[PDB]
Amino acid sequence: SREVIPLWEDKVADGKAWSTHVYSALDKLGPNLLDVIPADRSLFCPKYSSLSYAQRKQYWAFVLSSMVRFESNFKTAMSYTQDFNDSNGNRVISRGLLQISIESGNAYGCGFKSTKDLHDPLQNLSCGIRILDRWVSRDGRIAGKVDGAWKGGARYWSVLRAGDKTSYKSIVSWSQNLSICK
Repeated sequence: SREVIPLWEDKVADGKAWSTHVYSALDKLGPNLLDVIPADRSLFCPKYSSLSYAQRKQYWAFVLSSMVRFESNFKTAMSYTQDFNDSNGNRVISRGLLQISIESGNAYGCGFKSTKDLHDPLQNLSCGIRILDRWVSRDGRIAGKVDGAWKGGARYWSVLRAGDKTSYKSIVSWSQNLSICK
């Protein structure tokens, strides 16, 4: 049985299927994410190095759900226009559960064929996994600004950037107080 259940199982009717998908997608798209022992585990998850593969998948599904909470409050339809342009000269639009944009997402190999695909929560979560798989494994840590540079998931998501704000403080607190982490 699972020891940790993601927050979207409490909030959305389809949350259990989101979890099922995320566990599968972590296997396939997050093999590097699941192999990292992050340098900021003492902050996010003190017992991380003791976690089994299955427990790491439960951990990451939970953390993803906390990011979704603060990026979109679990609203897959969310569409927020940013100030900057993309390669066509149109303003970037952040979409879906993790507020990813199509040009940036596709650079990670997410293969969104249409803007509508980012509003598919499963595709959106898979892309989030690809982004974490890239940066957490490259940088060897979950977040933080180290020697002038944002690292891990904080390269992409504001909610993972340390500051005196509700999103970051909640994500860190909820993570470090998971029974498997503490």
